[PDB]
Amino acid sequence: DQSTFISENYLIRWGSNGMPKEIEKLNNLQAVFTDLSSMDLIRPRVSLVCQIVRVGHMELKEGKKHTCGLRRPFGVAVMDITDIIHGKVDDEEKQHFIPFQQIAMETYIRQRQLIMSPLITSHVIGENEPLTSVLNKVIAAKEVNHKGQGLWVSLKLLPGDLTQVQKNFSHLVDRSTAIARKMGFPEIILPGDVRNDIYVTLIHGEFDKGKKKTPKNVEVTMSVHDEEGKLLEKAIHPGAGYEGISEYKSVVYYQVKQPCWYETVKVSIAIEEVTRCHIRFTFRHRSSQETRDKSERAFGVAFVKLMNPDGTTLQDGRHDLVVYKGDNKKMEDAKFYLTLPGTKMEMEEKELQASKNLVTFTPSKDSTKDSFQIATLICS
Repeated sequence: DQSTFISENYLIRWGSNGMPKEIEKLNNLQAVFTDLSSMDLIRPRVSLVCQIVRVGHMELKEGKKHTCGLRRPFGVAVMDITDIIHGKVDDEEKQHFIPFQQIAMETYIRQRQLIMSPLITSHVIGENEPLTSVLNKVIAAKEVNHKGQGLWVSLKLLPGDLTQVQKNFSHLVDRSTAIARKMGFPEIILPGDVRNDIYVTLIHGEFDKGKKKTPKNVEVTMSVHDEEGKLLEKAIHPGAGYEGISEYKSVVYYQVKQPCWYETVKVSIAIEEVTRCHIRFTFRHRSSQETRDKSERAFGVAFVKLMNPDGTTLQDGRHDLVVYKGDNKKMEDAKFYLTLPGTKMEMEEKELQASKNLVTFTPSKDSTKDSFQIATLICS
């Protein structure tokens, strides 16, 4: 109904051999989504959502090496969990199954029967679709043509906050269970609910191809930097139950002109350290060839100042980060690009300021049409 995340995305690393990448987790893949206010119950439709992201090569072709460490959209599995959080279905034994929808690669089956009138000019789109579209589909498509694919989960709503979760259901929810905080605030704000759960939802970003015909496989390797641009470690977390990563590499899309990620991920900086830190967003064209990938530099980099110049932290809602083309060494230096603005509102302010004072103020031609969008909801 709301089409926004209630809690942070609990990340599960799943391996390529049928077992989880974290082999110790398959028996302990427990995540409890907390801060669920009483209004979190009354939501007319609540759906449990798993974002399936294949990490690895760009293309499944044998014969030549391909780039590793690249994330591509695979699918999303959604089931109506509205009743369970409404206190209607609550039982340990019920391992509710969430049918899984993969992006439609169906371009091989019916291709063998088309005769006597071939006039068609088209191509293959089975990997370009962002995971948001599959999410919306499975939200609409209660039943999924999952063909025996999905995630098996036992779902229980537990009364109370973390404490009541732990003191009556320590068996179900031990301390090793992953904890996810609601994207927002609970109805009871304990005085001193000290948090710095800054969340950067990598909404989308458009990136110009230039002379190259193939659309750019842009990977938003968002990074958190302070005023001198040093990489803040542990700042960005992909979500719940996962160790924060200094640079959150986004989903590398299969030649998509306007890739959309909407990757609601955690950024937990010290509340005093965020006062001197920002988040820089580096974009690299991840071509299908590994040598070309490692030889392709960051064609554009965006950033965002977590501190507003008015002594306030980054505002809630959405802000359109500006991708900057030009000298890479100039864009890798904070004392240059931080002085440059990061969002559309910021360069608009700078341009209007420079308009009244025409003293060595030529508008930077580097303000390219390439942009990046983030959704900010600082729960602090």
